[PDB]
Amino acid sequence: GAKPFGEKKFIEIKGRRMAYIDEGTGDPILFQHGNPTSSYLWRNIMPHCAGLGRLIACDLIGMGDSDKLDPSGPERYAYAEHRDYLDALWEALDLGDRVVLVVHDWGSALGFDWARRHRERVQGIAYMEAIAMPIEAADLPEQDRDLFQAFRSQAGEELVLQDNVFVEQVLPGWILRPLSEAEMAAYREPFLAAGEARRPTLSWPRQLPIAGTPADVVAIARDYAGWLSESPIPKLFINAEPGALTTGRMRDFCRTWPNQTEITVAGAHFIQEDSPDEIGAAIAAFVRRLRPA
Ligand SMILES: [Ca+2]
Ligand SMILES: [Cl-]
Repeated sequence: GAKPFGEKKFIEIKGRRMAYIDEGTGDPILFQHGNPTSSYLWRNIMPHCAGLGRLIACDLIGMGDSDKLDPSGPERYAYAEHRDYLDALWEALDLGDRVVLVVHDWGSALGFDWARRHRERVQGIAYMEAIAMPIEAADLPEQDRDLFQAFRSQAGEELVLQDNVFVEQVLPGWILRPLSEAEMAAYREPFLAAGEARRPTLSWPRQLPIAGTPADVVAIARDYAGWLSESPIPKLFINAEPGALTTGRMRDFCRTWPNQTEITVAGAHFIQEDSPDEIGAAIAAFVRRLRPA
């Protein structure tokens, strides 16, 4: 299905509208997307969890239906800034102390870090295709390595701001099946305008903690990595075959984490588009185990 889940609501955070879905009552279950998606990514997964809590999915600043930052440029949309907006949004949504996080891609970096800073508020973490630790160049898939190194160079502006490569190539290229015209449309929407409307999709791969740089994200991911491998918080690892980002060393490291159940589903990076029913079912079962009634 191409239909979004829920109705978008909006909240002004530091003078900017942020968009989010919030359905149901009870302890929250937060779904957090990464690059270059939005809450739309979760549309066929969130229904599986209906009645198990308050289902929330936020659009990160500059993505989905949330506002762009003004002014925009190469210093905007770094990890730190996204973190500031999302922290403040999660505050304003009145989440309580029994939060289940469901995370993907940069959503995992954000969610893992937040969970670390608020560990007594977290009831469970489900993650998939996540940035679970700092990596090296060799840990990127062979076929995508050189393109990501290009984004991280001066060639990135032309590739992403003019040609929109992250949306038009990386996104479809990391989904096993072809998207319908309506599904592409929804992912394209926030990035139709060339220029700074696309800055978020370029700023993100420039934040990837690769070979020690950028150093502040390295250190954040190094901190949450250590913590997660030592945390008794229950965890659901949704492993993808063949996967993309959570493979190799990162996958071995994730499997060392305590109090973790694991399932494996078909997919590359955007696995929600390939096996949404398996993922949704597993998340639901996980949340049911943590919230017997
Ligand atoms: Ca302007
Ligand atoms: Cl990225």
